[PDB]
Amino acid sequence: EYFDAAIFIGPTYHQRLQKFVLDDRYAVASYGPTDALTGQPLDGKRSHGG
Amino acid sequence: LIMDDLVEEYVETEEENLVEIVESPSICEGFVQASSQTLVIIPDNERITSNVLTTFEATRLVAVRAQQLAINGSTMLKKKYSSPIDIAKQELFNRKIPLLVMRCIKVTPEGQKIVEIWNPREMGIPLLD
Amino acid sequence: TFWADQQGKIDKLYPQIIREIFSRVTYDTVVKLGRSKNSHPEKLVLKAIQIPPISIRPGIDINN
Repeated sequence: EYFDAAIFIGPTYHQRLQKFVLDDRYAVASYGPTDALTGQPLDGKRSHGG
Repeated sequence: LIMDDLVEEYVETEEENLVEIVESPSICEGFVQASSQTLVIIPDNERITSNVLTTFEATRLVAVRAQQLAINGSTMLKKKYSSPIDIAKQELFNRKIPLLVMRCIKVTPEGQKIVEIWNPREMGIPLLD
Repeated sequence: TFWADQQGKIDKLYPQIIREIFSRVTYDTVVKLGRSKNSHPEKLVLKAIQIPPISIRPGIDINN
Protein backbone atom coordinates (compact mmCIF):
# COMPACT_ATOMS: atom_id res chain seq x y z
CA GLU A 1 0.00 0.00 0.00
CA TYR A 2 1.30 3.43 -0.92
CA PHE A 3 1.66 5.90 1.91
CA ASP A 4 -0.71 8.85 1.86
CA ALA A 5 2.18 11.28 2.37
CA ALA A 6 5.25 11.59 0.19
CA ILE A 7 8.25 10.30 2.13
CA PHE A 8 11.58 12.15 2.25
CA ILE A 9 14.13 9.51 1.19
CA GLY A 10 17.65 10.24 0.02
CA PRO A 11 21.33 9.44 0.53
CA THR A 12 22.81 10.34 3.90
CA TYR A 13 26.37 9.56 4.93
CA HIS A 14 26.22 7.23 7.92
CA GLN A 15 28.99 6.11 10.24
CA ARG A 16 29.30 2.86 12.17
CA LEU A 17 30.48 3.78 15.65
CA GLN A 18 32.85 1.21 17.14
CA LYS A 19 30.56 0.23 20.02
CA PHE A 20 29.70 -3.38 19.23
CA VAL A 21 26.88 -5.07 21.12
CA LEU A 22 28.75 -8.40 21.00
CA ASP A 23 31.58 -6.87 23.02
CA ASP A 24 29.26 -5.02 25.40
CA ARG A 25 26.77 -7.81 26.08
CA TYR A 26 27.65 -10.06 29.01
CA ALA A 27 25.80 -12.83 30.83
CA VAL A 28 27.03 -14.80 33.83
CA ALA A 29 25.82 -17.96 35.55
CA SER A 30 25.49 -18.59 39.29
CA TYR A 31 29.17 -19.43 39.84
CA GLY A 32 32.62 -18.35 38.75
CA PRO A 33 35.75 -16.55 39.95
CA THR A 34 35.41 -14.94 43.38
CA ASP A 35 37.48 -12.38 45.25
CA ALA A 36 39.66 -14.04 47.88
CA LEU A 37 39.14 -11.21 50.37
CA THR A 38 35.42 -10.38 50.26
CA GLY A 39 34.19 -13.63 48.71
CA GLN A 40 32.22 -11.66 46.11
CA PRO A 41 32.44 -12.20 42.34
CA LEU A 42 35.30 -10.56 40.52
CA ASP A 43 34.71 -7.25 38.76
CA GLY A 44 33.25 -7.11 35.28
CA LYS A 45 33.20 -9.04 32.04
CA ARG A 46 36.99 -9.18 31.74
CA SER A 47 37.32 -11.33 34.88
CA HIS A 48 34.65 -13.79 33.64
CA GLY A 49 32.23 -12.96 36.44
CA GLY A 50 30.57 -10.16 38.33
CA LEU B 1 62.67 4.19 39.07
CA ILE B 2 59.41 5.99 38.32
CA MET B 3 56.80 4.07 40.30
CA ASP B 4 53.59 6.05 39.61
CA ASP B 5 50.09 4.83 40.66
CA LEU B 6 50.34 6.27 44.15
CA VAL B 7 47.96 5.16 46.90
CA GLU B 8 47.06 8.84 47.43
CA GLU B 9 46.18 10.13 50.90
CA TYR B 10 42.90 10.41 52.79
CA VAL B 11 41.83 13.24 55.11
CA GLU B 12 38.86 13.52 57.48
CA THR B 13 37.94 17.05 58.60
CA GLU B 14 34.87 17.17 60.87
CA GLU B 15 33.84 16.77 64.50
CA GLU B 16 31.08 14.54 65.90
CA ASN B 17 29.40 16.68 68.56
CA LEU B 18 27.37 13.79 69.95
CA VAL B 19 25.24 15.62 72.50
CA GLU B 20 28.16 6.18 95.00
CA ILE B 21 31.61 4.71 94.46
CA VAL B 22 32.14 2.19 91.67
CA GLU B 23 34.56 -0.65 90.94
CA SER B 24 34.64 -3.70 88.66
CA PRO B 25 31.99 -6.38 89.18
CA SER B 26 31.43 -9.01 86.48
CA ILE B 27 27.66 -9.45 86.89
CA CYS B 28 26.29 -5.96 87.52
CA GLU B 29 27.81 -4.73 84.25
CA GLY B 30 28.39 -6.79 81.12
CA PHE B 31 25.62 -9.31 80.37
CA VAL B 32 25.83 -9.14 76.60
CA GLN B 33 23.03 -11.72 76.66
CA ALA B 34 19.64 -10.06 76.37
CA SER B 35 16.87 -11.08 78.75
CA SER B 36 14.43 -13.55 77.22
CA GLN B 37 11.28 -11.75 76.14
CA THR B 38 7.72 -12.83 76.86
CA LEU B 39 5.19 -12.67 74.03
CA VAL B 40 2.06 -10.67 74.83
CA ILE B 41 -0.61 -11.27 72.20
CA ILE B 42 -3.04 -8.35 72.06
CA PRO B 43 -6.63 -9.65 72.35
CA ASP B 44 -8.61 -9.86 69.12
CA ASN B 45 -10.91 -7.04 70.25
CA GLU B 46 -8.04 -4.68 71.18
CA ARG B 47 -6.19 -4.84 67.85
CA ILE B 48 -5.91 -1.43 66.19
CA THR B 49 -3.90 -2.35 63.10
CA SER B 50 -5.41 -2.72 59.64
CA ASN B 51 -7.52 -5.81 59.04
CA VAL B 52 -6.49 -5.66 55.36
CA LEU B 53 -3.15 -7.20 54.47
CA THR B 54 -0.61 -4.80 53.04
CA THR B 55 0.88 -5.72 49.68
CA PHE B 56 4.12 -6.33 51.57
CA GLU B 57 2.49 -8.74 54.03
CA ALA B 58 0.47 -10.54 51.36
CA THR B 59 3.59 -10.92 49.22
CA ARG B 60 5.53 -12.24 52.20
CA LEU B 61 2.79 -14.75 53.00
CA VAL B 62 2.69 -15.98 49.41
CA ALA B 63 6.48 -16.21 49.19
CA VAL B 64 6.79 -18.11 52.48
CA ARG B 65 3.99 -20.50 51.54
CA ALA B 66 5.47 -21.06 48.08
CA GLN B 67 8.88 -21.88 49.55
CA GLN B 68 7.32 -24.28 52.05
CA LEU B 69 5.42 -25.88 49.17
CA ALA B 70 8.77 -26.18 47.42
CA ILE B 71 10.14 -28.14 50.38
CA ASN B 72 6.88 -29.88 51.37
CA GLY B 73 3.99 -30.82 49.08
CA SER B 74 0.84 -30.65 51.19
CA THR B 75 -1.91 -28.18 50.33
CA MET B 76 -5.67 -27.64 50.50
CA LEU B 77 -6.29 -26.71 46.86
CA LYS B 78 -8.95 -28.79 45.13
CA LYS B 79 -7.73 -27.38 41.81
CA LYS B 80 -4.20 -28.71 41.40
CA TYR B 81 -1.45 -26.51 39.97
CA SER B 82 1.98 -27.11 38.47
CA SER B 83 3.78 -24.27 40.27
CA PRO B 84 4.22 -23.57 44.00
CA ILE B 85 3.76 -19.86 43.34
CA ASP B 86 0.31 -20.49 41.88
CA ILE B 87 -0.63 -22.84 44.73
CA ALA B 88 0.42 -20.32 47.37
CA LYS B 89 -1.32 -17.45 45.57
CA GLN B 90 -4.60 -19.34 45.27
CA GLU B 91 -4.29 -20.48 48.89
CA LEU B 92 -4.07 -16.82 49.89
CA PHE B 93 -7.00 -15.86 47.65
CA ASN B 94 -9.14 -18.81 48.77
CA ARG B 95 -8.37 -18.03 52.44
CA LYS B 96 -6.81 -21.38 53.34
CA ILE B 97 -3.18 -20.38 53.95
CA PRO B 98 -1.66 -22.07 57.02
CA LEU B 99 0.28 -18.97 58.08
CA LEU B 100 -0.31 -16.22 60.62
CA VAL B 101 0.82 -12.61 60.43
CA MET B 102 2.39 -11.42 63.68
CA ARG B 103 2.65 -7.63 63.83
CA CYS B 104 4.96 -6.50 66.62
CA ILE B 105 4.27 -3.14 68.21
CA LYS B 106 6.37 -2.81 71.32
CA VAL B 107 9.61 -3.78 73.01
CA THR B 108 8.90 -3.14 76.67
CA PRO B 109 12.01 -2.71 78.85
CA GLU B 110 10.63 -5.40 81.18
CA GLY B 111 11.39 -7.89 78.41
CA GLN B 112 7.89 -7.90 76.95
CA LYS B 113 7.15 -8.24 73.24
CA ILE B 114 3.63 -6.98 72.48
CA VAL B 115 2.27 -8.28 69.17
CA GLU B 116 -0.97 -8.52 67.23
CA ILE B 117 -1.47 -11.90 65.56
CA TRP B 118 -3.63 -11.47 62.47
CA ASN B 119 -5.30 -14.31 60.58
CA PRO B 120 -4.80 -13.91 56.80
CA ARG B 121 -7.87 -16.06 56.14
CA GLU B 122 -10.03 -13.47 57.93
CA MET B 123 -8.18 -10.42 56.56
CA GLY B 124 -8.76 -8.39 53.45
CA ILE B 125 -6.49 -9.19 50.52
CA PRO B 126 -4.87 -6.38 48.49
CA LEU B 127 -4.92 -6.18 44.69
CA LEU B 128 -1.75 -8.20 43.95
CA ASP B 129 -2.95 -8.29 40.33
CA THR C 1 55.68 9.21 70.59
CA PHE C 2 55.09 11.38 73.67
CA TRP C 3 57.42 13.84 75.40
CA ALA C 4 57.20 14.74 79.09
CA ASP C 5 58.80 18.10 79.92
CA GLN C 6 59.55 18.84 83.58
CA GLN C 7 60.36 22.58 83.54
CA GLY C 8 62.74 22.09 80.63
CA LYS C 9 63.86 18.54 81.49
CA ILE C 10 62.38 16.13 78.95
CA ASP C 11 62.05 12.34 79.20
CA LYS C 12 60.34 10.06 76.70
CA LEU C 13 56.99 8.71 77.85
CA TYR C 14 57.56 5.17 76.64
CA PRO C 15 54.52 2.91 76.20
CA GLN C 16 55.53 0.87 79.25
CA ILE C 17 55.65 3.99 81.43
CA ILE C 18 52.30 5.17 80.06
CA ARG C 19 50.92 1.70 80.78
CA GLU C 20 52.03 1.89 84.41
CA ILE C 21 50.62 5.41 84.77
CA PHE C 22 47.29 4.31 83.31
CA SER C 23 47.21 1.24 85.55
CA ARG C 24 47.55 3.67 88.45
CA VAL C 25 44.17 5.15 87.45
CA THR C 26 41.08 4.05 89.36
CA TYR C 27 37.62 3.39 87.95
CA ASP C 28 36.17 6.35 89.86
CA THR C 29 38.25 8.78 87.80
CA VAL C 30 37.15 7.07 84.58
CA VAL C 31 33.46 7.19 85.48
CA LYS C 32 33.50 10.72 86.88
CA LEU C 33 35.21 11.88 83.68
CA GLY C 34 32.39 10.33 81.65
CA ARG C 35 34.40 7.55 80.01
CA SER C 36 32.79 4.13 80.10
CA LYS C 37 34.18 1.52 82.45
CA ASN C 38 35.00 -0.56 79.37
CA SER C 39 36.97 2.46 78.11
CA HIS C 40 39.45 2.44 80.99
CA PRO C 41 42.75 4.14 80.05
CA GLU C 42 44.65 0.94 80.85
CA LYS C 43 43.31 -0.62 77.64
CA LEU C 44 45.12 1.98 75.52
CA VAL C 45 48.50 0.22 75.88
CA LEU C 46 48.87 -3.19 74.25
CA LYS C 47 51.33 -5.91 75.19
CA ALA C 48 49.75 -8.52 72.87
CA ILE C 49 48.46 -7.21 69.55
CA GLN C 50 45.95 -9.13 67.45
CA ILE C 51 47.27 -10.78 64.30
CA PRO C 52 44.24 -10.54 62.01
CA PRO C 53 42.68 -13.69 60.55
CA ILE C 54 43.92 -14.78 57.14
CA SER C 55 40.43 -14.02 55.82
CA ILE C 56 41.25 -10.30 55.66
CA ARG C 57 44.84 -10.88 54.46
CA PRO C 58 44.66 -13.53 51.72
CA GLY C 59 46.99 -14.21 48.82
CA ILE C 60 50.55 -15.50 49.08
CA ASP C 61 50.74 -7.34 50.64
CA ILE C 62 49.66 -6.37 54.15
CA ASN C 63 51.31 -9.61 55.30
CA ASN C 64 54.66 -7.96 54.58
